[PDB]
Amino acid sequence: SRGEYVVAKLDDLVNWARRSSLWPMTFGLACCAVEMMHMAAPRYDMDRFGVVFRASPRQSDVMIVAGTLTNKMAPALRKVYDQMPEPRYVVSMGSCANGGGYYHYSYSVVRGCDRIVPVDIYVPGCPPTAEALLYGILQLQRKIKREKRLRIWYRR
Amino acid sequence: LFQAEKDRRVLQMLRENLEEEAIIMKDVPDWKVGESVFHTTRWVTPMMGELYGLRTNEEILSATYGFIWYT
Amino acid sequence: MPLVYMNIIMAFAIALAGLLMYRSHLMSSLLCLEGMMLSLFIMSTLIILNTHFTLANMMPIILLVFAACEAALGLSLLVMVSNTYGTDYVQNLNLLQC
Amino acid sequence: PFFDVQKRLGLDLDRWMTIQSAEQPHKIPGRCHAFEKEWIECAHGIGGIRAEKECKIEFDDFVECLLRQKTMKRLSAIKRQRDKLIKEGKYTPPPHHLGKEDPRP
Amino acid sequence: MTMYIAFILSTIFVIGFVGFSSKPSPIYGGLGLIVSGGVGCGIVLNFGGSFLGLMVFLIYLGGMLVVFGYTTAMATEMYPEVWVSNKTVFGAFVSGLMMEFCMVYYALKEEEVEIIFKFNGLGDWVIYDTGDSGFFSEEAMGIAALYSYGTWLVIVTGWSLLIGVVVIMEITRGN
Amino acid sequence: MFMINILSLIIPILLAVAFLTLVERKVLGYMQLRKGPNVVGPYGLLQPIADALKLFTKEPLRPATSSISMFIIAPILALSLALTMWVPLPMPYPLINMNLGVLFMLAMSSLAVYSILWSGWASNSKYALIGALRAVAQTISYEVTLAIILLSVLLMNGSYTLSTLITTQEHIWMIFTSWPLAMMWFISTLAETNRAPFDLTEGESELVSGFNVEYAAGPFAMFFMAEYANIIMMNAFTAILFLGASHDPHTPELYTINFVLKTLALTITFLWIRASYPRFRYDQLMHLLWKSFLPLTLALCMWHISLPIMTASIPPQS
Amino acid sequence: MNIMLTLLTNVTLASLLVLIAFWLPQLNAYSEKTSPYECGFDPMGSARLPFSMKFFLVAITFLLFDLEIALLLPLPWASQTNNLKTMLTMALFLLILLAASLAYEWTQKGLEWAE
Amino acid sequence: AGRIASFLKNAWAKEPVLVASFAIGGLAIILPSLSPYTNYAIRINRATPYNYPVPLRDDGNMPDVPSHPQDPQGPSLEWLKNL
Amino acid sequence: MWFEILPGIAVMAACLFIPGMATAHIHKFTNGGKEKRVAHFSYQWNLMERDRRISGVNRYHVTKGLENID
Ligand SMILES: CCCCCCCCCCCCCCCCC[C@@H](O)O[C@H](CO[C@H](O)CCCCCCCCCCCCCCC)COP(=O)(O)OCC[N+](C)(C)C
Ligand SMILES: CCCCCCCCCCCCCCCCC[C@@H](O)O[C@H](CO[C@H](O)CCCCCCCCCCCCCCC)COP(=O)(O)OCC[N+](C)(C)C
Ligand SMILES: CCCCCCCCCCCCCCCCC[C@@H](O)O[C@H](CO[C@H](O)CCCCCCCCCCCCCCC)COP(=O)(O)OCC[N+](C)(C)C
Ligand SMILES: CCCCCCCC/C=C\CCCCCCCC(=O)O[C@H](COC(=O)CCCCCCC/C=C/CCCCCCCC)COP(=O)(O)OCCN
Ligand SMILES: CCCCCCCC/C=C\CCCCCCCC(=O)O[C@H](COC(=O)CCCCCCC/C=C/CCCCCCCC)COP(=O)(O)OCCN
Ligand SMILES: CCCCCCCCCCC1=C(C)C(=O)C(OC)=C(OC)C1=O
Ligand code: SF4
Repeated sequence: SRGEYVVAKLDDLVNWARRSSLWPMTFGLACCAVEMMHMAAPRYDMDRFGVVFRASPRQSDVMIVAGTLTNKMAPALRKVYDQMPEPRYVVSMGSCANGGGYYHYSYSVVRGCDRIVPVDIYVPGCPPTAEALLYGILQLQRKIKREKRLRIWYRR
Repeated sequence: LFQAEKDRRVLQMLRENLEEEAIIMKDVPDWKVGESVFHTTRWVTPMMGELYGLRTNEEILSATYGFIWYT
Repeated sequence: MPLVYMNIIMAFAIALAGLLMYRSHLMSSLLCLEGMMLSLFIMSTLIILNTHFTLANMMPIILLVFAACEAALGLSLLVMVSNTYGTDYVQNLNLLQC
Repeated sequence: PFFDVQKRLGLDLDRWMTIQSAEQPHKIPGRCHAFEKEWIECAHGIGGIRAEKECKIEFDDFVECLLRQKTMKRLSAIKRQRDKLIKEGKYTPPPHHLGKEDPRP
Repeated sequence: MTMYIAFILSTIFVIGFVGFSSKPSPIYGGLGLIVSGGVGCGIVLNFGGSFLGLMVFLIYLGGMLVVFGYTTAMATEMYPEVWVSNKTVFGAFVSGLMMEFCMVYYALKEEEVEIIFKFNGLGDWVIYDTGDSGFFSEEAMGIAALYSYGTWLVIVTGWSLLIGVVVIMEITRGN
Repeated sequence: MFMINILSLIIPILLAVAFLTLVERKVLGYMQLRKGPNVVGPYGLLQPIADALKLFTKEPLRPATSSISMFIIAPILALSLALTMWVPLPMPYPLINMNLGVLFMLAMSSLAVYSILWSGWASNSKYALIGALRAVAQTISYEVTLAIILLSVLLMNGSYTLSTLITTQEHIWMIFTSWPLAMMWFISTLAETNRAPFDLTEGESELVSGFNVEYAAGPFAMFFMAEYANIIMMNAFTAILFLGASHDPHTPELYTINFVLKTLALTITFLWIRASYPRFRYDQLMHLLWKSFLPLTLALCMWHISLPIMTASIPPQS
Repeated sequence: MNIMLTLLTNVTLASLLVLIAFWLPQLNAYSEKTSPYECGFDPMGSARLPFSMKFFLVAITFLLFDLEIALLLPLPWASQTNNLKTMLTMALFLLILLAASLAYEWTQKGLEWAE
Repeated sequence: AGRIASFLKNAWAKEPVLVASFAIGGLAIILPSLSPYTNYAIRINRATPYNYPVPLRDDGNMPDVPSHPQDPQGPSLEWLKNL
Repeated sequence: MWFEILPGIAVMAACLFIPGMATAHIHKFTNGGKEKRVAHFSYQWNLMERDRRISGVNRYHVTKGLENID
């Protein structure tokens, strides 16, 4: 159908635009963030993929939880996630963000950031190498490429 | 040459206005055609309204705002 | 007189009435003073341009200069008023009566 | 009240700007130079009380040049009668008053 | 008669004066004064005063900016007022608008002496001079002439500005 | 036909602005021992298009405490003034030929500052307020010295008309006669466009995002467009003012190429300076402009008033 | 005439860009998303509370200094008069007074910000 | 002598900007009164014909007034060509 | 690479090439193939109005030479 072709092409264009321009929030918590700093270092150069850190949550598209989420911090993380305009994505990095990790059985640690916010990609490691985080980011790009919002709307 | 041409053009426009006004204001009982509003009889520089009063809008705009709006 | 002269005179009158009728803040009265200065500038400039009074062309500029002084003066006073009360309200200036 | 220091010392502090017929830059004339010149020459040396009476014609001409009230009244009357005549069709404007004039340099 | 641009500009001038004269929060008063300054600059440009109009507009921007800073510092409230957030401000705004409309309507529909004298209208274009000469600007020449002709004005203005600096520094001392 | 000219001015400036963002990213990357955008399209040529489409397909949100009218108005004012600033510039023929082009440009710049002030105040946030007050301080710092430098430079031109600057610099660039003021002027433009080392209104490392912290998607993109358009405009103005390109009336394309190359060089210099220096403190900026730049500016204004009279080199066209 | 058309075109394009930005994407606004931003937490006080300006004296002086620029703007045109001696004397006098005001404020700690 | 030398050395070492500003300002103030070309600038300004030269009515008693632009009488700008 | 910065820069150059040249062409196209007349003062405007008046077509850029004085 003509409308089917039109919505497919529009979905392709929008997905390409969104995945080719990913702006994660300047937001890190612990050791994992250091590896994130090494992903912006010249050797890997995430900016060459169109990935740019931005401090304002209103101007960010992705949240990379790189570190341990404590009970004292969980409201702040949820607050800065809610203030992100949509569409928005979350990447969980390291053991601490994935499931608590080395501090799983602590009284002051959230046993996984997915109890607070939904998570799209889980990057394992303590800490994951900057190459592993880059692989996770590219996997998120592929996941965005698979999105079919306009087709679903048209088929409604 | 420009001064002479300007003088002739202004006088010609004034005479055209005067003749047309003589045609229009004939029915008015106590209207003098070409009556000055000044006691002095010396030549008074014509106002823009006198020269372009009975003409089209475009000519008035060009005479008034033509130079200021030209960019 | 053209209608533009009437409009500018009415602007000056409106600004004067706004200054003379006081609300709480003082900065609003200072702004009304600035508006009166602006209206005076516009009126004088229109008259001078229409009349082709060449040497009078510098008159509006001088006006603006003293406007600045007036504005500066007012702002200075406002500072002290705030420093005494924490607000620029005019109802705090009632220590002296008639 | 008025200490005329300028006249005593021949200083000319602000008299160069008081009137519109007083040595403008580049000899650029005022719009009503002749009328104001005539009024000033009429009223000179005879005092304000006498000048208000014996120089009223020149002052009236100067005011008419400044504000052009009577000229606007005359033009308004002419235009109103033109509109009245045109509406019922007794008068038609000539081609040179409708934009079809043969222009001249 | 021709496009009545100057009349519309002067009406916006009056509208801005009403806007900042009803005295809302000083932020909106400054906005209204900026609008009025720009529109008056447009009017003066339309009547041939490019430098003066540009200069007044240039002077007001920054003066208002200084005011914006001063309003944020010592002239703020928890809920700043706008022209629709208060009965007094809205009433003053509406009264100013209706008075301007009444003045205009009594002006263009008949010849009546409102305050000073009467007026008929017919656009500003009637009062022009059709002067045809010059490789210069008359306004520029007059403004340029202040140094050569107005030696006294320069002296008094410079003294006033220096004394104004001294005066502001004296006033804001405190103690 | 004039509307076609307006469009032919507006659209290439926007396209140029988008491409400037890509050029800045790559220049910063290569100065930082990395590459910059090279994946989205060949040599990252499609990156600005992806950025724009992503920004304008994202939801813009109105803050609960914001004043909606000023919040919406401020980006419109910023972008409209940024586009308006380009109309009197002669390349070598201006779209609008003004007798006082420099003064109109000065007035327009003053208007641009208000958009930053209005957006910061209407955001109704603490960081936005800090950014707005920093903008106020910056304008107070630079405005007077910028105007006096412009007057001193134009004293050699004879008039405020922009196109006459082409005639004044027929044989030598004006910088050779005013290289001190020029340097000051350059720094002033850095302060004026809120560029590093004077990016105090945004202040990412201090104020998160400054005045545009609450803005998202399209309004934020419009603020970005206005900033980069102002950057290119100011570099073009500096190129016209101090680096006078030769103009052949029968072949204006030569002047166009020369002018564009000079503006590109100055913009790349801006990017270089951003990549080279730390950030000032916003009181240190005012102290620098008032205690160092202003005495020299006054002295050079005196010198440049006296110089044509001393040497009998007063320019024509009173 | 042309300048009004240019300004209208610029404003119209900016407003159309705003309209496209606000009407094309899908909006899901809830109270938590639109809350004020203070990097992790609810703000303590209002952002409309008074914010002390420590450079108020320099701000006031800028008003006077700004006025000085207007006097200086006419200088290029003025440099064309026949009595160049008087014009040069007046220009130097005005600049000297500006420098003197700057020096007076500088020496009496007027350019130093409040503590 | 020594006192002002020490003062100038201290100013040059500590505030060179103010030293340069005062030097340039003093030069701008004092130099034009010593220049021989200022009168040439005044004459160049005087010689620019902004407005029309209105002719005089001949009365038979004007030996120094030319009857034509190309007559030897009247001001000449041979000096301006060689300047 | 460093020369990989050159493509994008070149693109910007092309963009900045468009406005000025465009203006020039349009001015010539609407001005009769010659540069649009500049009227900064009233005398130049009066000259342009005189050319428009004597053109016989109501176009200032239509020039009448010695062939019109018979
Ligand atoms: C006109 C002004 C208003 C509209 C503004 C929009 C401007 C026009 C949009 C420009 C379109 C260009 C985008 C196309 C780039 C695609 C690049 C290509 O590589 O995409 C591939 C396939 O393409 C995508 O599947 C779809 C993109 C094509 C979009 C369809 C065309 C629709 C155009 C309709 C235009 C209408 C605009 C709206 C007007 C109202 C997938 O590759 P990718 O995975 O990335 O790269 C892998 C990285 N590796 C190689 C290193 C491993
Ligand atoms: C009686 C006691 C005197 C001393 C104290 C009096 C206090 C008042 C301040 C100064 C007195 C006013 C006198 C100045 C009058 C100005 C006009 C006069 O000087 O002529 C000018 C001569 O110019 C002189 O150079 C004036 C310079 C004197 C003023 C500069 C310094 C003095 C002021 C210092 C005090 C002010 C405040 C303190 C600031 C530090 C212009 O003449 P010229 O241009 O040929 O021809 C004009 C006619 N044209 C246009 C047709 C061609
Ligand atoms: C860059 C320069 C070039 C740009 C050129 C394009 C400019 C376009 C301006 C903006 C329009 C595009 C934005 C998106 C398309 C418009 C659709 C929307 O805005 O209008 C809808 C209109 O809906 C109306 O409320 C009801 C529809 C009926 C309208 C009544 C008008 C009379 C029609 C009756 C039938 C007779 C036909 C007569 C027509 C000739 C409201 O939908 P809404 O959900 O809020 O918005 C969410 C949109 N989402 C879903 C994509 C996120
Ligand atoms: C024969 C008659 C001649 C008349 C005399 C003329 C000769 C003049 C001699 C001196 C001229 C020098 C002018 C310099 C202007 C001011 C310089 C200055 O002193 O400012 C510095 C500061 O200047 C800066 O650091 C600049 C800050 C921002 C720098 C960012 C850019 C750096 C350079 C990039 C390239 C510059 C390109 C310039 C030209 C560009 C092309 C237009 C003061 O800083 P402090 O050391 O802290 O001193 C204060 C305490 N005393
Ligand atoms: C005669 C020409 C005059 C006209 C032209 C002048 C143009 C503009 C220059 C004047 C502007 C105002 C200058 C005011 C100077 C005030 C100095 C001052 O008080 O500041 C001192 C610093 O300056 C001093 O030390 C006092 C003055 C020292 C000498 C300054 C120059 C004086 C004249 C020297 C040059 C003489 C002429 C040049 C000859 C060159 C050799 C041939 C304190 O510095 P802070 O910023 O507070 O320190 C903060 C960090 N801790
Ligand atoms: C643009 C250059 C790379 C930017 C990297 C941004 C990293 C943001 C995380 C914040 C953070 C910072 C700044 C930081 O400095 C730090 O070390 C103590 C952290 O702990 C590991 C952090 O989490
Ligand atoms: S997962 Fe390991 S490296 Fe990452 S924050 Fe936790 S303890 Fe540190």
